[PDB]
Amino acid sequence: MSICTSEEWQGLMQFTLPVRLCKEIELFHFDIGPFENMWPGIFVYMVHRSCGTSCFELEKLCRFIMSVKKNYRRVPYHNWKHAVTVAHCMYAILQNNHTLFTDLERKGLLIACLCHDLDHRGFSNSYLQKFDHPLAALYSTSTMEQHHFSQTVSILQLEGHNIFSTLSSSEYEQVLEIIRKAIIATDLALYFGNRKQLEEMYQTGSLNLNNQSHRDRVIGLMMTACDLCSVTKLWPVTKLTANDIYAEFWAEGDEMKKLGIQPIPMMDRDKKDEVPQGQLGFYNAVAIPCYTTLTQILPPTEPLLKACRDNLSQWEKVIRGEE
Ligand SMILES: COc1cc2ncnc(N3CCOCC3)c2cc1OCCNc1nc2ccccc2s1
Ligand SMILES: [Mg+2]
Ligand SMILES: [Zn+2]
Repeated sequence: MSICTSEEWQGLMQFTLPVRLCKEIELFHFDIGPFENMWPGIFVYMVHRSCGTSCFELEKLCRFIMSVKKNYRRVPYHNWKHAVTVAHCMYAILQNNHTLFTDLERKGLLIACLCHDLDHRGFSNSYLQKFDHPLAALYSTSTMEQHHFSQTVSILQLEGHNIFSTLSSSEYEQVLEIIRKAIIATDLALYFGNRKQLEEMYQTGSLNLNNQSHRDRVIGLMMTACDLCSVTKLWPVTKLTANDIYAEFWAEGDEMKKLGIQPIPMMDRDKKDEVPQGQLGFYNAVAIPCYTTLTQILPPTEPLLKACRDNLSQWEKVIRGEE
């Protein structure tokens, strides 16, 4: 477990957020990218606004973040930057649907978004299973996603890092099930079944938000909506984030080609030309259905569907030779 330092903690505790951002952060389309030095500060602020100021002991909270950052590897996409990106969309979702959720779910989900891809190796579940990796042996399904929760807990157990010190064991075991379910749900393999049922719930008007099974499903989707939110940004930010993604995908494809095995077209850098078409398929199969059903259940999240459709037209244009 990579532990943080004190001068990192002393610099972050004396962090104001510039007043121009105070308005900007609240918006769904907000792009954190240009404020790398402000991300630990931006997450502290987001936790502060959603769960209240005096919620976590700020010594611990600040300590928890910089070790979360240290336990993200340097890889093209699934990194510290990504985690904070995913955390902001959740902040925006939670802010615009506040009383729909509870202290422990808001505190739990924001942390879980920040922790949701901890120590990602730039490898998908297919790979790790296809080559009998240690992690795939210990976790048969949702392979990385279970390791992420395993890692999330390992950080909480560290010296003065347990930000849930002031929770009763009841609350503490409640909050770890919110986090675990949320982190497992980011496994896209599960989303498809999750979204299918939530649409059938929604269409035959029987979703009840204080029905406990529906909460975990609705929260399950929210994590997918947060994980995929590069598609909900402005067009240039999306084109740039798609590169970061494919650079991780093709990295994974190179390793296959060293082992003498054809990678899937998504992970072949020698199929760059199909990128325009491949995004279109993901947008129609995954993204649009994700944010349509979310907007249906939480109407204040409509700007996610809005911007998703904007970036669908852009990929539609790129295939139609008008980039
Ligand atoms: C915005 O994009 C993505 C975002 C993602 N965010 C999270 N998880 C993902 N995956 C889902 C897949 O298993 C690993 C995890 C994501 C996949 C994405 O790419 C869209 C798919 N691209 C394709 N490019 C090509 C190129 C040639 C032929 C076919 C295709 S399909
Ligand atoms: Mg993941
Ligand atoms: Zn993720």
